[PDB]
Amino acid sequence: VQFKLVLVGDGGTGKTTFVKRHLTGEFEKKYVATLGVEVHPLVFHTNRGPIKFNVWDTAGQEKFGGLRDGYYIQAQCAIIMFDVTSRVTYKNVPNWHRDLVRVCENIPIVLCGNKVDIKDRKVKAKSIVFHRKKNLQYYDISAKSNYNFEKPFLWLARKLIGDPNLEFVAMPALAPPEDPALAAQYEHDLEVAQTTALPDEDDDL
Amino acid sequence: SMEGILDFSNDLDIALLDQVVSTFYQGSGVQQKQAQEILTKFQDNPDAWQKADQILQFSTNPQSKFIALSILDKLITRKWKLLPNDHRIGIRNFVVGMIISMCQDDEVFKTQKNLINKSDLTLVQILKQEWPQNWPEFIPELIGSSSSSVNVCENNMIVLKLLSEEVFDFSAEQMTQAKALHLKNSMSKEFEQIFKLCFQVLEQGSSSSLIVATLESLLRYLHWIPYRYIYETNILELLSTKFMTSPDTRAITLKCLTEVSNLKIPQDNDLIKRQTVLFFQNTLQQIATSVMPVTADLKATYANANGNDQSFLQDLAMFLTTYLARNRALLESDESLRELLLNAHQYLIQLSKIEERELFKTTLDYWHNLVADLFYEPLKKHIYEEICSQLRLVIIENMVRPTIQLYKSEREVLVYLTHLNVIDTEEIMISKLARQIDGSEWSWHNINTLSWAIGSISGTMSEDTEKRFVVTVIKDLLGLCEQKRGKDNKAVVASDIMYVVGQYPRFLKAHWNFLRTVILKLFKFMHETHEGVQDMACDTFIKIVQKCKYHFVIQQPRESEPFIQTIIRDIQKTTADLQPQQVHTFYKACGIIISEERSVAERNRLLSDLMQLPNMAWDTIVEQSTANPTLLLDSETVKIIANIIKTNVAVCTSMGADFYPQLGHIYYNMLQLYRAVSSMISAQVAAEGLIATKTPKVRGLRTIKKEILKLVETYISKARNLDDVVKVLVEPLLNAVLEDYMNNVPDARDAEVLNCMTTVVEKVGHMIPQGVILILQSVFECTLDMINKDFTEYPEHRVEFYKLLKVINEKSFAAFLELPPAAFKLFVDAICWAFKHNNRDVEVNGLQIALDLVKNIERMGNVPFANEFHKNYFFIFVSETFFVLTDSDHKSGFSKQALLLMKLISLVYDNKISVPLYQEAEVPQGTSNQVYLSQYLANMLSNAFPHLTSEQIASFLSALTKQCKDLVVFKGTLRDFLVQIKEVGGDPTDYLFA
Amino acid sequence: VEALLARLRAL
Amino acid sequence: TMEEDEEVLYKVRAKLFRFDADAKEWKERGTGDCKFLKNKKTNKVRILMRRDKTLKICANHIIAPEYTLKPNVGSDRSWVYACTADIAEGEAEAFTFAIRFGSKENADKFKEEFEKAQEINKK
Ligand SMILES: Nc1nc2c(ncn2[C@@H]2O[C@H](COP(=O)(O)OP(=O)(O)NP(=O)(O)O)[C@@H](O)[C@H]2O)c(=O)[nH]1
Ligand SMILES: [Mg+2]
Repeated sequence: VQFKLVLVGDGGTGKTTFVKRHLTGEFEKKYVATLGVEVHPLVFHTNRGPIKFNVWDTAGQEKFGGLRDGYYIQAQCAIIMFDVTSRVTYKNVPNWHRDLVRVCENIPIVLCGNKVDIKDRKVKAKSIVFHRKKNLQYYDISAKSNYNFEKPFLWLARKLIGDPNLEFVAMPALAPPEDPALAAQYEHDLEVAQTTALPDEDDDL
Repeated sequence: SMEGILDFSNDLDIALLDQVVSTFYQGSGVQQKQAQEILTKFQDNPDAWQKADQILQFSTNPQSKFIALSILDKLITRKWKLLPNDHRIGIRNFVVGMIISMCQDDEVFKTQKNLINKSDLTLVQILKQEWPQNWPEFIPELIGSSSSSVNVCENNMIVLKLLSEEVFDFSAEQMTQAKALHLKNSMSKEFEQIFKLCFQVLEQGSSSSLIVATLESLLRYLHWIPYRYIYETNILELLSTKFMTSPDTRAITLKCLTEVSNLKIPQDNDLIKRQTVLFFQNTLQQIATSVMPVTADLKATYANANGNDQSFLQDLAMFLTTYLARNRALLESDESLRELLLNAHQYLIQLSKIEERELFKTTLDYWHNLVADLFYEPLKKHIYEEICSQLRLVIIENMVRPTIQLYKSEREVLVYLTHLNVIDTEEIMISKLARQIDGSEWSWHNINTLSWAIGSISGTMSEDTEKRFVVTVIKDLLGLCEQKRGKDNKAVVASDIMYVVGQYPRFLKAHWNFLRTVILKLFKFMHETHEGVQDMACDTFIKIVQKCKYHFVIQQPRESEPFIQTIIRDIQKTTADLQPQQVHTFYKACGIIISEERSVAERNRLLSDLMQLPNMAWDTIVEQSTANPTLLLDSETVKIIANIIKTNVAVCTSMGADFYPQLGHIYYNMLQLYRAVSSMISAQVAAEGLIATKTPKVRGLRTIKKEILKLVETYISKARNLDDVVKVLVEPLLNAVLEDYMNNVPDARDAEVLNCMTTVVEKVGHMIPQGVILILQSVFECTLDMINKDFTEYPEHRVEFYKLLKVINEKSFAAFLELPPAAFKLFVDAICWAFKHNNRDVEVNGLQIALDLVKNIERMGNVPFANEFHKNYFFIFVSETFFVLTDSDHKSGFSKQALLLMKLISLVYDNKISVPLYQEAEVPQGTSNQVYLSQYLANMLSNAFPHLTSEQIASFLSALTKQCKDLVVFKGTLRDFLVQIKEVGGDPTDYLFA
Repeated sequence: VEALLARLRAL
Repeated sequence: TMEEDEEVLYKVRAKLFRFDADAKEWKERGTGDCKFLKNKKTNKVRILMRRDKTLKICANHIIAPEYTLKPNVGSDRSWVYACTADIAEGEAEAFTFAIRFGSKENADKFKEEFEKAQEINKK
């Protein structure tokens, strides 16, 4: 039971960072532009069983667009992403939506305004109304602070499964298991790690 | 093996193409990733379009045919006009022919909707190039073939839908103004025949798939077609009755009727008024009889999420709110229309109970529109009394924590509803309060929601009624707290009690003994260990103080001293259990009160008493830490010092100009402390390396420096005596921070220094020209070298740098005149460097500095520095501005780029540049800069965009310079240029549009 | 009004 | 969830990092509650940590007595220690872990409980 999810939006809006956070828990601070598309399987554990998303993380920059709307064929759900600190990324949301629903005429779509962690927000909440007539679900999100970072997949899971009461549940925790020829090896890696400062030491956690 | 199709010298192996395509779509892992890079490279082949006719006819994979049409699409939209003519007619009949063949095979027409729609969009791209000047019979032949087959007729509706979108909905960004208008007029000139086909299909039935596709196209027509097509036919009757009954057409029909409610209609014809009432009455009738009655529980329906119920209820809310916001007056006077009006609003009431944030905001905007109207419009509110009564309950029960934007919208409507009937509002709130007491609705969330609602309507009731209401609410809330047992319950009720009282300052101001009891209870709460209680007591304390500060500074009747003195006397006992940041809020609150005292000697005395504890800890540490500076190694001392400074920041934040006496008490020793801390940071980086800047020890030390800079910034930004700032503060400050910044390694420089200097230049820059020069010398070159190697490193230094240059360019431009010519050249390089940033903060300032710099140079008149500036940097600024305008990577700054470019071109066509922009030999003598500007621009654009014709470049520049006194038209011409550079063969006459 | 104070303090 | 047969000895909020030695870079693995779970029918104590919202496991390993908690250069509220068998993402892998807390107090309390659990696990 796996579903194809296309992720579209202007370059730099955080699509790749948002997926990475869900894949590994990491926050990628660097902007390495996606070239064409990257496919990533993403599994969530629900009270209705596991649900698998084949996330097609497409490229936002035009010079790296690749197959463009070719990536959308047979998509079963989608996330349109923009940057609340960049008005132009919201101005382009109708363009991405147009290209998307011309190929996928009847799929659940989430509209995401990313980077709400930044104080100087440029796209005010009362200005975000495009989702209304297009029946898209909207969420303020931040891949940096994890604000609502689970909501887009929770909503899509409920739509794709047909159960408004579907919930994320805890994966079962197996008991964990219990060499001198690798002592000097682990001591080398550990000494480099102690002298590499942990990132974001000013955060609350 | 997979990379064979990239070889075009051979024949294309179609079967090998589908293998790469299938491995991409249905594959996974490394093989899918490899096929992906192959397909991208195949599609990006500039000769891939040649092999599109083979793929499209002999391939059996629809994804491959789809990819082929994408290759065609890129060819049609970018290089169509470069092709030999026979290729263009050869692409056209190929696409027209395939679409006909796909429509005739019912199996393909049923199974390959994606490929057919992709073919239709590709056809529309051809129409945008060829129609109607090279295809005047398209619309007639389309109407002809429609009656032949239902399948091709349905597909014709898809083609017309896409055509209407490309011409009217998405043309603004994608084609020139002339090209857009040409197509709009062409569609407008032949719509009569198009609407005739559309109306016939709608009225004759009977294929759902054909009817829906026709309604889908009608939705697009309503964006632009004249209203006569809607009101002078029978189409409103069909939409509001026939097509609302069947669920297949109901969704699209409801969207059409929403758009009909936005048609530009005449407001004085009574027949159009009746037609507007009539389709609303039919639509509401069909919903009541075919979907659900007005009493239905829409909240439960939406939560069940069956089929398309959520989309329908969303669309119904949009239809109702849209129509009623424009036309509800048509229903308010006729007695026969009263039930229709109230049933419409009763549906909206039911929609407003749905648990869906974004839907609630949509209905809340309409309620705001309504109750605002009932508040001002005569004789209106009595109509909606039962609607408004239910609304009060809906809003009270969905009150959110004060998105704060949603709370402010809820508060605004509830305030209106309280004005419209004060008595009903109080009754609902007390009733809900009783349901909290009897336990039937008791909940942590429910008691907070009610308190927020009760708090939101403050200032709308009369003071007498508010007095009795507040007392009643506090009474019930008090009894609710005593009834509960356990900490957690008693903590939640106690906070809500404190929230409500903080929301009613008018009540507090008139009942001192009550106000004092509240404050003393808050003080008592500052010793409670329970989580959140202390934050609640501090937040409420300063909130009450902001609104009631005058009652803390006067000597109240029955009292021997102003209550401010009583707070100060016991401040150590009160805050002894508080976290440092909670202590700073407390001190800031006291600073608010003290500033109300306008007797200078009394204010300074209160300020001295308030700062007694931090001043004594300060005097001690300055004594001990100076003999000898080893105590600053202790992280405990570093933390204590930061807290003392932060306390000064908190008090200075609320007292501003009044803080000056306290600043003078610590100023010299603080700057001395700044130097001592700076030495240890430097010593630490020398002894341990750059990694030392990440250590807690050094981060603690830099915290002291940053808080000192923030304190000085905070005062200077609010100071009223600038003479004291210039002659007492500025000189020791610069000596403390400038050299230390310049001579530290980059990783140890505090960006806060740049920020602090920005404030200094902003307030008193005009009074310290030698100081501004000193700031530039110490921070300009060394900070520029930190930020001119990439757009990534040192982000804060980057933003503050350009904020600092901007204010220097505004307030002390003389400082740049003194720069050595090599340094002024770096200044120009830095400005253009800011152009190329995608970072909005840097980009906006870079363009603003450029604009302000040009103005500064212009004000100098005909003077050797002004002329040398134009000789050296005019064409640098013109060409660098053109680069970011045209590179598709700085679209966020288009408006500022255009303004700067327009100013640059206007200087030449106003003859404001006295010197020659050219060399004496490069161009004949007596040539105007205007003639030379056109040459330089023509040659620049010819080399930057070699695919343009010389005629295009000449027409664009002729229009651009001609329009340099009209920003809106100037920008339109730039947008037309940005479209034409994306293709070959742009019409040069397009630039005559204005 | 004055009857609230005792209960307010006793929270 | 396969946690009912265990007992909660210690529970603290924390952020967990894995060290990418090939990139000279720390990378977050998850933020949420870190728990010390004492199995009732083996008396062994393990680290079990789940991410908030998604509840996905980002740390699952026994508090081995071999492991040693060491400070990080840029933090007074974190510990770095090598792990040789963590099964959070499947097959037992080895990591150099870093875990950060809200305060120096919770970091010192963690190290206390971490060592008490080390003593329980060598009996
Ligand atoms: N502050 C903040 N920055 C974020 C957030 N999400 C992403 N970013 C930053 O935004 C930048 C762009 O990241 P990326 O995910 O590559 O964007 P993208 O949309 O995938 N780019 P492209 O479309 O070109 O592939 C990165 O530097 C990343 O750190 C967020 O929630 N907050
Ligand atoms: Mg990316």
